[PDB]
Amino acid sequence: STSNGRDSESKRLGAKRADGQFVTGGSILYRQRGTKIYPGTNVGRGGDDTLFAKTDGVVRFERMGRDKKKVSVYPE
Amino acid sequence: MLVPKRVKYRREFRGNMRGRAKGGTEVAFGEYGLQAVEASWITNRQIEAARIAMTRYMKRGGKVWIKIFPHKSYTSKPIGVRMGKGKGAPEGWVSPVKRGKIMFEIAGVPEDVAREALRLAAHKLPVKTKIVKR
Amino acid sequence: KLEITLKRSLIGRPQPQRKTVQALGLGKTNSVVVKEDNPAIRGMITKVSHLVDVKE
RNA sequence: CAAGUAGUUAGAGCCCGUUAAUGGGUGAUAGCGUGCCUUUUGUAGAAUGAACCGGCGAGUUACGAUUUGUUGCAAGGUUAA
RNA sequence: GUCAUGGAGGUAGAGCACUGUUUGGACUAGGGGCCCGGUUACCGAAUUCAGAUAAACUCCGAAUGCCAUGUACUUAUACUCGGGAGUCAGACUGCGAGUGAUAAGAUCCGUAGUCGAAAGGGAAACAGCCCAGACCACCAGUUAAGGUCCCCAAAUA
RNA sequence: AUAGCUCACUGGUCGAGUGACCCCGCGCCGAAAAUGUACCGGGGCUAAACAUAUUACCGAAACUGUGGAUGAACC
RNA sequence: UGGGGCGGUCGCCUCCUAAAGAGUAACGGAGGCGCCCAAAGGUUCCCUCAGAAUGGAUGGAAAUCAUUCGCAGAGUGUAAAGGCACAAGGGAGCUUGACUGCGAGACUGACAAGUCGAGCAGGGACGAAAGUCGGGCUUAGUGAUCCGGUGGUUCCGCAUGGAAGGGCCAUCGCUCAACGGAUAAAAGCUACCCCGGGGAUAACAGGCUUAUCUCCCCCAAGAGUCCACAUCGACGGGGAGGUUUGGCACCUCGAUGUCGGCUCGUCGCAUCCUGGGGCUGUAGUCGGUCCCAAGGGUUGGGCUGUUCGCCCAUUAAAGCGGCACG
RNA sequence: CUGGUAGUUAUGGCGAGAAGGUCACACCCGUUCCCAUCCCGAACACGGUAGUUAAGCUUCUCUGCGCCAAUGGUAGUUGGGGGCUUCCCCCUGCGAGAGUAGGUCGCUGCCGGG
Ligand SMILES: [Mg+2]
Ligand SMILES: [Mg+2]
Ligand SMILES: [Mg+2]
Ligand SMILES: [Mg+2]
Ligand SMILES: [Mg+2]
Ligand SMILES: [Mg+2]
Ligand SMILES: [Mg+2]
Ligand SMILES: [Mg+2]
Ligand SMILES: [Mg+2]
Ligand SMILES: [Mg+2]
Ligand SMILES: [Mg+2]
Ligand SMILES: [Mg+2]
Ligand SMILES: [Mg+2]
Ligand SMILES: [Mg+2]
Ligand SMILES: [Mg+2]
Ligand SMILES: [Mg+2]
Ligand SMILES: [Mg+2]
Ligand SMILES: [Mg+2]
Ligand SMILES: [Mg+2]
Ligand SMILES: [Mg+2]
Ligand SMILES: [Mg+2]
Ligand SMILES: [Mg+2]
Ligand SMILES: [Mg+2]
Ligand SMILES: [Mg+2]
Ligand SMILES: [Mg+2]
Ligand SMILES: [Mg+2]
Ligand SMILES: [Mg+2]
Ligand SMILES: [Mg+2]
Ligand SMILES: [Mg+2]
Ligand SMILES: [Mg+2]
Ligand SMILES: [Mg+2]
Ligand SMILES: [Mg+2]
Ligand SMILES: [Mg+2]
Ligand SMILES: [Mg+2]
Ligand SMILES: [Mg+2]
Ligand SMILES: [Mg+2]
Ligand SMILES: [Mg+2]
Ligand SMILES: [Mg+2]
Ligand SMILES: [Mg+2]
Ligand SMILES: [Mg+2]
Ligand SMILES: [Mg+2]
Ligand SMILES: [Mg+2]
Ligand SMILES: [Mg+2]
Ligand SMILES: [Mg+2]
Ligand SMILES: [Mg+2]
Ligand SMILES: [Mg+2]
Ligand SMILES: [Mg+2]
Ligand SMILES: [Mg+2]
Ligand SMILES: [Mg+2]
Ligand SMILES: [Mg+2]
Ligand SMILES: [Mg+2]
Ligand SMILES: [Mg+2]
Ligand SMILES: [Mg+2]
Ligand SMILES: [Mg+2]
Ligand SMILES: [Mg+2]
Ligand SMILES: [Mg+2]
Ligand SMILES: [Mg+2]
Ligand SMILES: [Mg+2]
Ligand SMILES: [Mg+2]
Ligand SMILES: [Mg+2]
Ligand SMILES: [Mg+2]
Ligand SMILES: [Mg+2]
Ligand SMILES: [Mg+2]
Ligand SMILES: [Mg+2]
Ligand SMILES: [Mg+2]
Ligand SMILES: [Mg+2]
Ligand SMILES: [Mg+2]
Repeated sequence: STSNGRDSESKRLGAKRADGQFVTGGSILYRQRGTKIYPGTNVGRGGDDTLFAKTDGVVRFERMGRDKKKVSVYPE
Repeated sequence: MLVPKRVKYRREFRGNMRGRAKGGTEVAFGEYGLQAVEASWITNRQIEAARIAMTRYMKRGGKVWIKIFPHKSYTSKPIGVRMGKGKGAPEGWVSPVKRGKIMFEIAGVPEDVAREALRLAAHKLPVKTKIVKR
Repeated sequence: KLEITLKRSLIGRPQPQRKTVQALGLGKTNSVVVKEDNPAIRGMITKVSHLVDVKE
């Protein structure tokens, strides 16, 4: 009876900083499997595909061509 | 009786029947229709009975269209069984029909026999209906 | 200027309702305040328009 | 001739006279009103306890720790046997 | 709290562009027969025309909710350190789902309210429904839900 | 079966409306249980029911009026 | 744990539920893990899949070549999701960064733990250079402390010199899988049972529900020699009742006595008899079916604890149900 | 006018038709040399200009495929209020998907030659 019943635990993926927020260097901006958001300017892609800020600045969620997105950090 | 040849998943949610019919509100193939006025589940047994009654009256003249199919399956539990310990075993197939949906069409027969055949069929279904033209 | 009177009770109302009324400056029932005619004030009023009476 | 957790609010009639003040006793009639405790999501509860009255009957002391208040001295303070 | 601005996120809805399920028509490459390879409809895979369906489908996609910026207008908290707790049996009602039989005053989650810990007025009586929050005194007034023939205050409007 | 009635139809009397069909509002039947009317609280109601519109009044420990008590914040 | 037992499960990963941020339960719906690779890792250079159509064959539908169409219909060690054709997919050359000491700042989070990380120093691999490299397209592939074993060590060493023994760094020994692990070490019967509690939780009865059950209807193919509706009525559809088998766990565990029979009844009508009627496939006698009707009536025995049921002999008849199965 | 090199969601792509040139760029000719093919000077690399715009390229025309895209209405829905509650209705604000009017055979920057 009930051969099911197992599930993993949630990994708290998503966006950790908002557009237009001042951000300190080295802080995570988006946790995600694969590449839903590409790294833009002054951000880098981590080992498990997270995006982090490589310098202090203001977060900007921008758009590449038709069906892709990217996030970048601009010094004030 | 109409039953799907294969299913990806054996068990399914029951769903709901809010709102008007998404599509099929207008008769397209034949020139007489049997339109649902309210929402209800239609099983394949009722569809078979209605089709048999509709066809027998016309003396197998004209043509019949069935505009619904029992995609969804429903489960049930035996008597004397408590709540819990999994889901039941599937028993039948249903087609959730929303109001405004046309589910039967007839062509090739005059007014009188078409109207009477639709009236005969409508008494086998658990949903209030009405007869429409094209 | 415009006049705000709280005519309905707050018992049974969701939290945003109460927070908006409490931010408008209204206390007990049948209480009156006088504000200005900003877009922000009217934005508050349209949210709790069923609890309040507006006058100039 | 009356359907009552026994009271409370309104109230005539009759009888009194105080720590003297918009006083005392009883109350025809009218409105409203399902005891106390415990345990519970929830008890008038057809869940528990108590017949009634009286006496007795449950967070204390010693030695350590920590924090607040007060007093003395202050880069010092303080003795134990 | 609201306003203006900028974002991330695929629900409701819709749609068939992928994946499953599926109806009618033409052609079906064929299989089996009636046969002398034809007749094929007894089934016909691919293609195409049209019409449907989906919690574990998506070419699309809201309302709300969420994260920020502000110098905008209101409004009174928020945070850190330390002393003291109690709580870890919840209930029903509205809405969104699962299990159940689209049963239960059922069970298990999300969201709001009330009870719990809340008296007062209305539902005859009535924890959870509607109105509304009791500092005390008054033989004063205006209203809420609900009402105005008699019990029973107010329209035989 | 032939029978009896009689249809389609015609000829007359007659003198003005007569047919089906669709939609909406309110009603009727379908309608059965155990102590006693017992599925308006009662009496009772043909409005004292229902629909739309209007105006008065009643109605809470709510809000106000008068007099007292008290907590916090700030002067 | 929709009472306990029997059955199943206990830690980790992926999807739906999950209500467009994160999170979110059920003995809800589906699957995987307790590894593998010395290249299936690093770097430099290069290129592109599945399938179909035609051409010939040993060889056929499918083996290997040739031309065309071909946005991914392939592949990506392995389950699913997210992603990837500027490859993260496929070949070749050289190699071991599958490095040592670290780490501003963040995510997750009760704690213990878990995750990402620019950049700094030492010393390298590939590359002309820019530059990339602290394992694998990304997320599972793993368990604390205590105690022992092995290697190293400008640490201590109970009068002094040594030693025994310890400390520090690196690493090994768990299906401690009941996977935050009670111990180095552990199964059953109780009807002879006892104490503390609970209506937080079951057996009877009540309550809610009505799947099932009893009863009543709708449509009408048909049977009835013809004739759907005298009488039955298939395939389907709609309700009432609260007598059955169930579901739930709301009152009762500081006690609400259980089946059958006896005594005594009372109520409902869905009427067994008697009374009054309509239709008949009602000649008469006898019947069938429906309608009004609760006034009275409704047997004695054999078998079984039996309710029930079968049987014997009667009768106008030998009704069905409720009342804590009165 | 052309060659080279960037930005911009295809309004920029795909397809069909026409024209032009060794000034540039191409196709082209050859393998001694640097270099290369699991074989092949096909490609990569090197060395030259006999021939030709047939192809790339460049320019010009289109709506055939594709892509973009209104207005109006509708579905849905935050807040408030009611029913006969598998669900439905009313008021206010927001407001899609499909369909369509229509647009599109690109638009900008720098360098060198002509
Ligand atoms: Mg997960
Ligand atoms: Mg990596
Ligand atoms: Mg890794
Ligand atoms: Mg009397
Ligand atoms: Mg008397
Ligand atoms: Mg007195
Ligand atoms: Mg409590
Ligand atoms: Mg209880
Ligand atoms: Mg009593
Ligand atoms: Mg007790
Ligand atoms: Mg007692
Ligand atoms: Mg103590
Ligand atoms: Mg001091
Ligand atoms: Mg949908
Ligand atoms: Mg504190
Ligand atoms: Mg807990
Ligand atoms: Mg709990
Ligand atoms: Mg709860
Ligand atoms: Mg549901
Ligand atoms: Mg419920
Ligand atoms: Mg409950
Ligand atoms: Mg409260
Ligand atoms: Mg109250
Ligand atoms: Mg009350
Ligand atoms: Mg009531
Ligand atoms: Mg009352
Ligand atoms: Mg108060
Ligand atoms: Mg008044
Ligand atoms: Mg009676
Ligand atoms: Mg007050
Ligand atoms: Mg005062
Ligand atoms: Mg979410
Ligand atoms: Mg959400
Ligand atoms: Mg398993
Ligand atoms: Mg690989
Ligand atoms: Mg590769
Ligand atoms: Mg680094
Ligand atoms: Mg170095
Ligand atoms: Mg280095
Ligand atoms: Mg070198
Ligand atoms: Mg130990
Ligand atoms: Mg020594
Ligand atoms: Mg296992
Ligand atoms: Mg854990
Ligand atoms: Mg030992
Ligand atoms: Mg005991
Ligand atoms: Mg209970
Ligand atoms: Mg038992
Ligand atoms: Mg018992
Ligand atoms: Mg029971
Ligand atoms: Mg009882
Ligand atoms: Mg029922
Ligand atoms: Mg017949
Ligand atoms: Mg039947
Ligand atoms: Mg029962
Ligand atoms: Mg419960
Ligand atoms: Mg008991
Ligand atoms: Mg007792
Ligand atoms: Mg009767
Ligand atoms: Mg009779
Ligand atoms: Mg008779
Ligand atoms: Mg009787
Ligand atoms: Mg004998
Ligand atoms: Mg009886
Ligand atoms: Mg009894
Ligand atoms: Mg009994
Ligand atoms: Mg649009």
